[PDB]
Amino acid sequence: HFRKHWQRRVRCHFDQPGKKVTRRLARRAKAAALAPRPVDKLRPIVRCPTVKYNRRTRLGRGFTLEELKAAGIPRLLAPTIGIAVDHRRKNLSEESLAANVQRLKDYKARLILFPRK
Amino acid sequence: MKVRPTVSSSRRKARKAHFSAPSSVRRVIMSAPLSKELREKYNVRSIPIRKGDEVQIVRGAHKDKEGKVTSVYRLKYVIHVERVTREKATGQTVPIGIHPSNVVITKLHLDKDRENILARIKAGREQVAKAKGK
Amino acid sequence: RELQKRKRRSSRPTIRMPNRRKKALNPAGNNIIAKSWNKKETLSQNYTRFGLVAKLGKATGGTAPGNKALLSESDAVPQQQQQENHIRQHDLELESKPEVLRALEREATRPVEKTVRHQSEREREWLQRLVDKHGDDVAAMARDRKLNPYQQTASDIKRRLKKAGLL
Amino acid sequence: SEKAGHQTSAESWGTGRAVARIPRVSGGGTHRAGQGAFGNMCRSGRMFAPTKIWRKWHVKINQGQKRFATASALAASAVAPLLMARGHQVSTVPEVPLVVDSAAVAGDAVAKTAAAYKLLKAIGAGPDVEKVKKSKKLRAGKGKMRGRRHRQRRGPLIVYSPEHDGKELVKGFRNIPGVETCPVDALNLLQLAPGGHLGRFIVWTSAAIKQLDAVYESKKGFFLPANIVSQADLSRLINSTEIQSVLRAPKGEARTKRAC
RNA sequence: UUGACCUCGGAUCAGGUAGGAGGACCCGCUGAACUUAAGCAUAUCAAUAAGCGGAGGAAAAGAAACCAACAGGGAUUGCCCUAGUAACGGCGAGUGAAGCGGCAACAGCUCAAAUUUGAAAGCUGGCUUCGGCCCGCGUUGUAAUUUGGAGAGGAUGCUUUGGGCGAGGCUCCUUCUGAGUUCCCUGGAACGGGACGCCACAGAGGGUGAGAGCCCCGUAUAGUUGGAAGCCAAGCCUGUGUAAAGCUCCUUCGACGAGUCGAGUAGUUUGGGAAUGCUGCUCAAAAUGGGAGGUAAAUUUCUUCUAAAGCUAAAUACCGGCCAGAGACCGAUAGCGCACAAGUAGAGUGAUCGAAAGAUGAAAAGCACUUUGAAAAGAGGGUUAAAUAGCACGUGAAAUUGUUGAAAGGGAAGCGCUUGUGACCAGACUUGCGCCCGGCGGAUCAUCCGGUGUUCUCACCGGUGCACUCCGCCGGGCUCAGGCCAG
RNA sequence: GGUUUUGCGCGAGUGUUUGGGUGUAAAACCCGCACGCGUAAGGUGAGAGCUUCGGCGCAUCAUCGACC
RNA sequence: UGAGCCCGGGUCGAACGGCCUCUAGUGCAGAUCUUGGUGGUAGUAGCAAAUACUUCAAUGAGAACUUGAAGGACCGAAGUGGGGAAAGGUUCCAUGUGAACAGCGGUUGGACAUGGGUUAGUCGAUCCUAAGCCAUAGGGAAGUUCCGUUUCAAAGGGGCACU
RNA sequence: AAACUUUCAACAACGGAUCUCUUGGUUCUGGCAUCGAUGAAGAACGCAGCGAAAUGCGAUAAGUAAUGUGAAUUGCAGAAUUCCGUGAAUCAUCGAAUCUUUGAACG
Repeated sequence: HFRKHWQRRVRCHFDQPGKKVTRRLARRAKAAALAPRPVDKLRPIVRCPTVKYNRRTRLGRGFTLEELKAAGIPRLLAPTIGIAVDHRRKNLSEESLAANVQRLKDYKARLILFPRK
Repeated sequence: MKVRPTVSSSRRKARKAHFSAPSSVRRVIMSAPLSKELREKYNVRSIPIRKGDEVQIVRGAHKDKEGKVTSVYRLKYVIHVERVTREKATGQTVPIGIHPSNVVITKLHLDKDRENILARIKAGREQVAKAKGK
Repeated sequence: RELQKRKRRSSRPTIRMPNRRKKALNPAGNNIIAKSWNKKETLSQNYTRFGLVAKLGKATGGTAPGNKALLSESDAVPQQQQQENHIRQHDLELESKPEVLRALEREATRPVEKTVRHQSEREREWLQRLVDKHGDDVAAMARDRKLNPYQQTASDIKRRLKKAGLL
Repeated sequence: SEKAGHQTSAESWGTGRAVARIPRVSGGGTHRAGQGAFGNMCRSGRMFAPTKIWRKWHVKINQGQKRFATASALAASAVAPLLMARGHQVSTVPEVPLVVDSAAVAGDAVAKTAAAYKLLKAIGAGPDVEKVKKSKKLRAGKGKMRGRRHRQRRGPLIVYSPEHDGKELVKGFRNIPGVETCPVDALNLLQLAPGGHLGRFIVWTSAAIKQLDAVYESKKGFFLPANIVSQADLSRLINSTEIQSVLRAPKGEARTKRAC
């Protein structure tokens, strides 16, 4: 399968340990700007779409507006306290609503919120 | 070993920088040790060499020859000390070049600028001596 | 390539770039994290010592041992199991351990100066002229027009009176 | 360089001229004009099979193989004949799995290199240290102009527990030539078997020895391998009373008499 | 007659901006052939090379007219597998994705469609005494509010604020910070060897008349002087206007992009005639609408999104730019064409083509002076450790040449086996062992007794041992074994 | 990228190195979820070997077999 | 056995080798091979035509081919003369050298080195237009740019006035 | 016998191999984003006491100001520097300047 000019398009990854150090220093950099805060936002727990992966579960993009309201978190405050919000996703069942409400409640119990200025 | 990433242990880069140094960097390279009497007086080990300094040669074929420095030839990394000379064919006295690392300074040409150099080196030696002690 | 050769022949100095970075690698300032941060340690190692979490996501890969920083109803409703249309918006109502975490708990629960908001001078005269003609009958001041040019509602005027001091 | 040997304009002169059919540089006012190019046989040409960076420099070894080899290297370090067979001066030290007190090795005292040097002569690792010092000499060949100026012998390896000993060991050592330092949580076969030769002299701490059984228990997907023999002493196995009572009488001696 | 508005002009008018270079990576346009299919034309090469336009430190893409058929996912980008699978090709040469999943990184927003109408609230200039003065743009619409998993407006009750200084801090350049030139010998010169030390969070590297941790620069770790620019910031002054903002509720409303979708046709492209995308021409839409899917399930039932306006960091690329660090790389016919006054000298009308060429010595100390020669140079003498290092310069092979020494040769030389002559050589041998007589110098003789070790019965050490025993040396004699050729 | 044989590790499993976590920092050490490939009943002639010397009989061939 | 290994003697001056593994741009008599150097041929082929040279003296280390004088020849104004245009660029002059070049030599040269030399109101350029060419107005082309030269261009001169 | 041709040795030639060296190349990795009408990249002509080239500079011309260091440059000549100083230097840094003719090139 070498009918094209593969010799002029060939990528060797000798910077594999170098880019690992660059990525770890980028993670360290955002831990210095946001010193007590985590370097990641909290993400919802969703079910994988297809029938091959129905039984397994993974992290989704952001919390729905309805599960954010039931947990007691206002909309305009959630990005300010480290919670991802997805306006596209929908609940569509009580099972997806209850798991994310419990996840938001557990984040609230472990949260220390500093009083503004 | 080396630790800092700005340092280099490359042989060609070290040799390029030595032989292509400016005359200001060449002055620091041409430094000579102070004598034992001067070392216990100023708490200073070595100083860059000077036109008015008095030196004693301790290495080479002109060992134990004592005289006053007459020239600091920074182009060929040599100093010229008085009366340490050789004769050409024509009976003309020409001076022999001695590296400052082969001589020891026995008297200093002192101005206000040298006195700051002895002071600044002396300050750091007792800084760490107190740091190592207490 | 030819420009690089031109520098070697030229008697122009090589402009050495100092190793400056866009983003800093250590916290700075006078706060609890910057005083307790260790430069020689890593992000997870520092957050272990602080007692906080660093990554809220899934644990990708294996960690060092002990790093602690990488994380009856009549109506059948699941929300009543988790219960403890308006909520607070600008804050949240909340209810053997490392020293940095204890210091952060004291800074969060330290009492805050109120910085109360007063009313303007012209607002005080407008409320004073309203009481001087109508006493405390807020329904009459709402229906007034010369002394209430904006048709402020009696519920709103009563709220401004209570802030002012005169009922 | 991918363009090396190809930065020229050359064509073959033909097949009828009494010269070799090699491409020659066109022109006419230079030494280079009419000279052969574009060949591995030619001066200033292109060498056969130009070296490329996609050459598979790194070798993938199974993690089970690595842990087997590291376990075999640790076993050979407990063998005192294998230490002498490598080139280590092990004659003045007792208990060839050397264990030193962690209390004698943790703190600011051993952080100074004079106490690290004093500790090595006290336990018996002294002559190995002076062996490395006296063996430093210039390297034969072209490696001197390529950053590898000198070479010397290897010395003892200090194995410690980073949690219990306190990481200041590395500063106390690291200027004594030949002496290397290594945590018990990450052992290196490049240090354990230098050059592929087994039996390096290792100085352990009391904390590292107690932690060594825990770090081999935590290896997931790996157990300590079972040997294909039970007793490696063939002398006891052959000259046992079980084998010899069964044996049939010898047909001959070690050397036989010439008959005719 | 005079004056507005509209359109169109002039000015070396007041103030601005564009062009070219670079182009490694990036965004477009245009676009081959060799090759393979052992020939070749579909196909492949290749949506490549060459040509043209346009940016940045990244560019581009980007917040669904998406994927899917699920218990659902949720902007874009990149890696891993998906997978040589689906799909399309005489179902040849072959071409060749994507969804899910695991990671890296994540951030959301701005308009048009609504009248501020109880007050164009907006902005460009240019005159300033720097605070505010006019000239205008603009109602054919500049501010505020709103941008469809929304929103407005009323009511209602809680909850939120704004500016200006600023100690100090973080980056980055900067001064300063360890220890032998100790004693002998070789050497022109120790940086070599022998002995005695010392420092080490420094035994990386380089220089110094030879291999230097301690002669010198640097090297390690924390501090410590002085300075630059960004950003953060403890605190300290003030604030304000019936000013803005978030939510809640509802007997009130809720505007969403057209020569654009779409149909027909031609060309090109794709794995992709439900045309995969794109472009030209002809015709040319809609409002419980439109787009893409699922479905034999009984009629287009169900699912999921809103196109024709716009912005936006990171993870990704990088043969170029300013630097920095490295290599199981090459070592002057090698490595870039170029280690050198190399894209130089030279060649061509021109586009373009394009070399060869490193090394005295530690230091020029690069032959003073004399002598011969017209001169070049030569010989003495001198410099050096070395003129067997004379700038025709480190070492100095072979081809080929000269001189001296030895030899051979009546139409080839060279080669194999075997003597001989002549020249020149390596070995071997030089005496060792034992025994017996004497003569010297000494008691590590046998035994026994104490400690120690070990192989637990063997040794060592100290004493006893005192001299027909033990060990050395010398002087004789005898035996054995000793080199080459032979009878 | 296929394929045959030899050595090695583990073996119904095997593969750490996409990535993450440490590090004395391109090394070495450790590992989460997925993913690639594979996996989810004998007789007689015999027949190596054992035998208490009566018989037991591996793998596999000829054949008879049993099942998908 | 062999590929080879080791030692002695001379030269030379700064690094090198044995052993076990690892690694590769790893082993040459040929390729009308590549680059560089060197032979026999060989002191050989050969060093033309333009008729032609000779004597004395000077210079010089050295004189057939350097100079002076004197004899003998020649170009014969359609020149072997005297000047320019184009082109070249210091070749012009003086002094000094004789390493290389000038098929022999050289004291000579258009060779090398060091100095010097070109003086304009009137000589040419500079001003004018010729055949022709380029902008500008417009119009094509994806574009680098092409057509277009007076073309449906607001295209430029001059004067007068009791203000 | 010599000469000539051939063989071997020694020394001397021709030539530049081998060995050792390397301020060069080649490849990989890391930090950062910075040309031009305020006239770029490129082309030319000038500038040093004694320079042809390479380098630097532009009629303020192998350079001026300012800052730092602290006593040179060097092939030769000449001044220097009073050396207890606004201060040498073919020094370094660099925030102010000068900046010939062209070239996008613009009467």
